Amino acid sequence: LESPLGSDLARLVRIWRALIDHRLKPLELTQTHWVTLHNIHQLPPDQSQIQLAKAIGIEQPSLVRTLDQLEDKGLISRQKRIKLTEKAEPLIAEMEEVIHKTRGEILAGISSEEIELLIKLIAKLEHNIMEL
Amino acid sequence: LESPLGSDLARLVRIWRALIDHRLKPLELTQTHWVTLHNIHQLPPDQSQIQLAKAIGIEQPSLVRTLDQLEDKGLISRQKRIKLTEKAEPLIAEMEEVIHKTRGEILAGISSEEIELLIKLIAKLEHNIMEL
Ligand SMILES: O=C(O)c1ccccc1O
Ligand SMILES: O=C(O)c1ccccc1O
Ligand SMILES: O=C(O)c1ccccc1O
Ligand SMILES: O=C(O)c1ccccc1O
Ligand SMILES: O=C(O)c1ccccc1O
Ligand SMILES: O=C(O)c1ccccc1O
Repeated sequence: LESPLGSDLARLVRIWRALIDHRLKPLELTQTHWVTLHNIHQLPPDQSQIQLAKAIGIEQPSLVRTLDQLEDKGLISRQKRIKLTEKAEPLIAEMEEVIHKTRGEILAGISSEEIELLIKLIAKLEHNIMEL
Repeated sequence: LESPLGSDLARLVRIWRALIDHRLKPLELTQTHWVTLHNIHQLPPDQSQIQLAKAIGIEQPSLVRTLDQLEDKGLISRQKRIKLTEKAEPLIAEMEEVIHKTRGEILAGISSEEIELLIKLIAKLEHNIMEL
């Protein structure tokens, strides 16, 4: 088709992130940090590095500086598997609450069956991509 | 809702970009560079800095290093308005061809009326976001 789908989506995702970044600044989480912690939070327990980078859609080595920092601030433990600490729990719970609440306002006036099709479509687009 | 829409989209967009990045590496365009040139290309002629950052969904100062480089390699001219040069034309045309062609393969088996709803939905999501 003619329509610039990938850059429409890429803009949307940038402005949605930027809204969240603003709302989370008091927590002085940077983008990369909350993105990565959120991702850890929505995965099941004990992810390998490799599962995490994949769920994010990035390549490990970029993941590693971000993880190293989080480990430095004691947010995260590794023994290569990944566990949120006791110490990150209040920070996470408040982060997730702002993210959840922002999603409810973003999703306002969009029907569940419309959101359900978006999700199934995202899936197919990604499958095409991975198949290449 | 419960569903992690923003990170689904953010993954999709990361893996779609990464596919394009791979395909464009022979041209040794970096991500930021092709993203920005593509954006310039799909806009009407002579954008201000400000229109460009907005179409991308970023804030000007990040835009500026990238533009400075492009101007250094003679891809781009400014007099604060922005014009692709004569010299960038073959590079652009080949870039756009790879992007266009990648979109056709990504969009395979998805109906036009389904792609048309995605586009209208992206629009509404962004409007909610800007309204905040
Ligand atoms: O601008 C982007 O980030 C982008 C991402 C995927 C496809 C096309 C694009 O312009
Ligand atoms: O792009 C990155 O470097 C990155 C690193 C960690 C988490 C999310 C990210 O996009
Ligand atoms: O909607 C707001 O005003 C807001 C501000 C910060 C965090 C979550 C929010 O909903
Ligand atoms: O992971 C992201 O980049 C992201 C972007 C917007 C909303 C939620 C997210 O996790
Ligand atoms: O995030 C950036 O710094 C950036 C800069 C120029 C173009 C696209 C971008 O995402
Ligand atoms: O599909 C491919 O093999 C390909 C490779 C590079 C550029 C555009 C493409 O379609």
